[PDB]
Amino acid sequence: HTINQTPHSHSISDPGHAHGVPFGAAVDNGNNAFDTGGSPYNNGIGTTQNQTGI
Amino acid sequence: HTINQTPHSHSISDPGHAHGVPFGAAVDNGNNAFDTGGSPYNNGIGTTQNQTGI
Repeated sequence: HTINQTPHSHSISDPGHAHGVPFGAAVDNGNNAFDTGGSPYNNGIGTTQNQTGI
Repeated sequence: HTINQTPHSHSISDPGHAHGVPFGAAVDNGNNAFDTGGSPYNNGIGTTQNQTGI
């Protein structure tokens, strides 16, 4: 018998996620890491918009 | 009738996603947040690696 198939897609369940920034400065010389200030306040800074390899 | 079936896989349609980092310090005392600055340049700092849970 001949099959009559139409393409199908699956719905995705997406619990959120987040990454860590483990680069806090212990010394003052160098640009290797980020200076640790000590006051929680949201300045305007995000990340690069990069996809996920799945 | 008997079905002759092989496993199939779908392609994803990943659009870029960007997080945010709200830990900008207002006082340079303590290590709770990050001190702010004026001119942004890429100093080679990236987030950590972690699987998105989907």
